[PDB]
Amino acid sequence: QANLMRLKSDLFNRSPMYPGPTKDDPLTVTLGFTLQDIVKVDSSTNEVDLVYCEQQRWKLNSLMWDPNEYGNITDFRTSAADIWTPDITAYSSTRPVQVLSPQIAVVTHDGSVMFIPAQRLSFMCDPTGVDSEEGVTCAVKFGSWVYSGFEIDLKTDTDQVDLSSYYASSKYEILSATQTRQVQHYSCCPEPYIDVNLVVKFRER
Amino acid sequence: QANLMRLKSDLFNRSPMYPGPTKDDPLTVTLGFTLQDIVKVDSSTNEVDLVYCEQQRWKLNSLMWDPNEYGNITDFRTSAADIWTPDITAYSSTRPVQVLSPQIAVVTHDGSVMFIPAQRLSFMCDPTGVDSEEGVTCAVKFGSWVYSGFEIDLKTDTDQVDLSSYYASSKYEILSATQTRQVQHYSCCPEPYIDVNLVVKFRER
Amino acid sequence: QANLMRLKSDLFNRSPMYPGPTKDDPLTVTLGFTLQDIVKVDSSTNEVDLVYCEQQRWKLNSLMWDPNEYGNITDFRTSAADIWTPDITAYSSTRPVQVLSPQIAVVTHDGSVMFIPAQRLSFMCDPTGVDSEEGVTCAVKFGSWVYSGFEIDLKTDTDQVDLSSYYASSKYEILSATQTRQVQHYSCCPEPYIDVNLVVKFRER
Amino acid sequence: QANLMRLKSDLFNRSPMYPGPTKDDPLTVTLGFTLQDIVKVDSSTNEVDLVYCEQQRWKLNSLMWDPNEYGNITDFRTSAADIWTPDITAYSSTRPVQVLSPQIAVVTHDGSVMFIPAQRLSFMCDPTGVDSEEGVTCAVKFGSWVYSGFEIDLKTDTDQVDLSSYYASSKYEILSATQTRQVQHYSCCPEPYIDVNLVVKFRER
Amino acid sequence: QANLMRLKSDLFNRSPMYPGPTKDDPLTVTLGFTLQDIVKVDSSTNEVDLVYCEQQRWKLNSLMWDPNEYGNITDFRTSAADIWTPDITAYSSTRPVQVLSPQIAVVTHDGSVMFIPAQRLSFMCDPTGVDSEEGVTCAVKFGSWVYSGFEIDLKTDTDQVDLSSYYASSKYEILSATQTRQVQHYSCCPEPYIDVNLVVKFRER
Repeated sequence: QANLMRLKSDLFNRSPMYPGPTKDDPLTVTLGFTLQDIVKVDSSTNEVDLVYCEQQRWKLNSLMWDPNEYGNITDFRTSAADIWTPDITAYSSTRPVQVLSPQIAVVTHDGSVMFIPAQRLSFMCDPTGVDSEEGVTCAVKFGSWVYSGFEIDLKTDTDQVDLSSYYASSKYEILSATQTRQVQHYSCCPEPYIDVNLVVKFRER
Repeated sequence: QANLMRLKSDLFNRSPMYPGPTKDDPLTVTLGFTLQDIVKVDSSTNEVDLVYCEQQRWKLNSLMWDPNEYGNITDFRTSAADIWTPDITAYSSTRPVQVLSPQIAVVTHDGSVMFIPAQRLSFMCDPTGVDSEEGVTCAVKFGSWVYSGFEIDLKTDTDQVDLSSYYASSKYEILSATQTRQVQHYSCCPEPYIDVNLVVKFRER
Repeated sequence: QANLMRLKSDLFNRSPMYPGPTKDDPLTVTLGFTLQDIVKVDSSTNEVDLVYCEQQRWKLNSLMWDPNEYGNITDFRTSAADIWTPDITAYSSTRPVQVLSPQIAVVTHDGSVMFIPAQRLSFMCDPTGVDSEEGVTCAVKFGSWVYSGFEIDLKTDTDQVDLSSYYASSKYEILSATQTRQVQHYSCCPEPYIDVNLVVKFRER
Repeated sequence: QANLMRLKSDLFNRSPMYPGPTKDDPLTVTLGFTLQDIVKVDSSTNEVDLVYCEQQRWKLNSLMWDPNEYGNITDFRTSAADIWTPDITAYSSTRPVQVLSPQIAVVTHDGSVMFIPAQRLSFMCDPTGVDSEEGVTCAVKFGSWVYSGFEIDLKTDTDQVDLSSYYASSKYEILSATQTRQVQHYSCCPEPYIDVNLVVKFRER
Repeated sequence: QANLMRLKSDLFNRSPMYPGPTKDDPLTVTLGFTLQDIVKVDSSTNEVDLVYCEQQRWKLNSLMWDPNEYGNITDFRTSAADIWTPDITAYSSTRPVQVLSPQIAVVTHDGSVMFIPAQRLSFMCDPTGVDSEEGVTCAVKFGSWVYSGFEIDLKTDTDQVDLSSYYASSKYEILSATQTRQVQHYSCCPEPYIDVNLVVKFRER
């Protein structure tokens, strides 16, 4: 404890908080979705509810440290409020996302942070045909709300959504699940914008 | 970072916060609506639910800075809580507006601020006839809650609501969408009041 | 700004906050309701939902100032949290009142404060007969929760609820609307208690 | 004001806050329920909703003062957050209790505190037979969550729930209402546990 | 009071807060569930709602003290926010858990902490067959969200869920209830992970 205590102090009570990435000192955030359950489908409003864990990873130089200087410590857990976090946000949400897990992250000595909040999201999806065999396909983009590609770059470890822990007895069965980096430009603005497209095709059982 | 850190400090930890506009030092706020989806229509209470991003823009002298004095920085992102924000509010709301995006804004060196919160709003709208061909028209005014035209002036960049990102498979189809600056006077009080009238005409599909 | 900044400082960062009225130094609060919409009527629980703006006004000596000493400033806007506010409360509420507008008030140099929160309230009302022609009448009292008439006096500017901005296409039509000061003494304790009775008679359309 | 200002200061900004009762320095809390309305009855989950004011009273030595030393002041109102409050809690609740009134209490010079929050509570009650003439009887216990009888003693002023302000036109009619101090003593642990049993028998109209 | 005041001070205002367990200084948390009621079953989404108290217990060296040095005090109550608490979390939750009791814990002189929050949880459960005689079985794992077995060890006092205070007239009858420590390993990581499996088999009445 005494060691971790000093480390946490030296990391957080030292200089002002990290002000977030900038065009000059850009930052790369790695997304990974784990889909747990498609809970509800509302064919009268075309809202659909997912429960997924969203895995976020970035690295700050300002969070590095030598384990030899701090009792052979390689990593600690700490509150997501003790540190800067990427404003990764869903675009087609129709209700404020509900948080299902603790707001705690894992800072590692190389300066990498892993943060995996579990969430229940309601997004725009027309579930027409979900009762058929070929099913229905719906999608939702995730990305930063205020940062462009110049400041925050998004990257996936993989195309395949982690379905390993998908509710075995869900009302709905997953036919495919996809996380795909996309790069848009708007006319107005010369700067790149990055999202990850979450695309699940599903049906009743 | 070190540079942006100093800048943010010098801007925010220096003098007391901006006390808001006054008759003497007025301020101009620029509204733009982007309608994403008409989610729900409740014909038993005449509530209707929109999901839109609301683009706000104003310029404070107290937020200006020379990029040469701060490492060629032209703009940063920061929390909407670090700065003053206009009390732009919906008049015919029937439920507390739900916030869908992060509370983060973009301050630029000329002292301009861009802030674009995504919202789900429930307002008064009699949807009678939404199931016809000529559809139904409904409207809601947005403006300041406590500031008159003497203190806060509203302005639109355009008449046309941005429908470019309107949910392709919404239950409802947009026939027209309109943002219009309006100026209400009274005999009772010398002061102008300013609102932007959001007027969407829509139907089922 | 620089002026208003000083004023706000001298008013708020000077002495401790106003501790609220007392029998010795009483205070008079002026209520005015503006009924916007009767949104919902639940005949199975006898809950009814109103959306109104509630206009509150009081005067504190501790908020007076000479405009000549502060750059000809006559009034500013500021957060309802920067100042003391009357605990004016609904008695027959059945659900926590939802706030629809910003918590911002208007302090004027004579020491008067105007604060107009928009609210959605659910109160006890048996709507039996709302579908008839003579309609149904329901009521709800507003008053202080902890202060008696010795400490806080209530007063109305008028008997007539401001219906000027009542939703033209509401499901329900207002037949009459009434705000009335009432004084009820208790069998134990000599102090008067004061409420304003809100009494609307309404029907379907 | 100036007097009440000093008093409040000397009471609250002087020593650290009251740490709560202990076996050595026990405290006695007096409960009183006033039932306003039985709003809703859900026969599919056996949840029932009450709206009641819950009157709490205790006396702290640390809150005493001589009115002569503070401008003849006998009592003030202040925020429930400025002081310690008993963790009186409902045992069979099925949803987080909703608060309907301000969090303001009344401290009196003898050191007594009166606090009367209005609440909407959902508790476990099988309403089977509520549609009959003999009606149905349901109950819910209130007590401290973490303090035993050794630390907090509960007491009633009376057996009879205050029905004086029960909604005249509620969907449900009160046949009897009861607040009863009960003492569960366990052999396992030599300390008493105290609750007040709220027992209302009611029917449709 | 004066004594408990000093103790609380010396414990909390002395050194920085406990930084949480680490591989080097591990910590053991003891889970116990007390099932009060199965409130609701939604066969259209396979959500099921439980109301249970969750008993948590751990021991910190940093919380030890000698009663002789602090007025023979053996234990006090204090806010869960004054101290570190384990991030024990439900895995198959589908909605943010609602808290039903106060956030207050009991610290004892040996450094042990007891904390028993009451909760309403919604988890994934296919209730198909709940209307039969043999009933239906459903389960939900509880464990740390960010800590592995290297840092936080979970332990049960028993296999048997405390059904002693289960709602006598619930819509659903408990056939069996089970809390079982489980140890998983993963591919990604060398470390072990610990959960407690809550397994209740139930039916209608």
